[PDB]
Amino acid sequence: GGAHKVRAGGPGLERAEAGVPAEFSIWTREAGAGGLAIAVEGPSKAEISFEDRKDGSCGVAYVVQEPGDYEVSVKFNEEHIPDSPFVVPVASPSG
Amino acid sequence: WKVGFFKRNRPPLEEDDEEGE
Amino acid sequence: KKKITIHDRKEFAKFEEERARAKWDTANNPLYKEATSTFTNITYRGT
Repeated sequence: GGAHKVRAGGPGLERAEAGVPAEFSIWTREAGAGGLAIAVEGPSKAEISFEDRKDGSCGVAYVVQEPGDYEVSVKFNEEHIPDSPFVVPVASPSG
Repeated sequence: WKVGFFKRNRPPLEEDDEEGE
Repeated sequence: KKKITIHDRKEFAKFEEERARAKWDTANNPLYKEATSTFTNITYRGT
């Protein structure tokens, strides 16, 4: 495993928009063997989707309908990574 | 794996006595 | 550290044929506290 060597960052984990695919990235396959587990919290629905990348990274994303402050928890091998949970509010339509 | 594997199963459920130790 | 986790990849495929049927919760659950059990390298390739 290596919940420490876990990668975590993205323009969606900081915040996003209501009704707008919130993207992000969490890489940790190099850290070592281990299963991925995360808690996606939010006062609205949420459709997860794994999209590939040119570098082969792993940027997952999800859309939300409730405008306001939502939040997605984060866990590796079932281990809350430092600074958890990750607070992530939804801003208003880019405008 | 690690503590994960058994408590890893997200599905909140544990009727059998929790082994651990 | 390169298989012990994958070994748990098939335990799930069966653990479902074990209890069969299915299970889920929502509606009466305002906060969508869902999760994502992704397995190393999902169906689609990457490396």
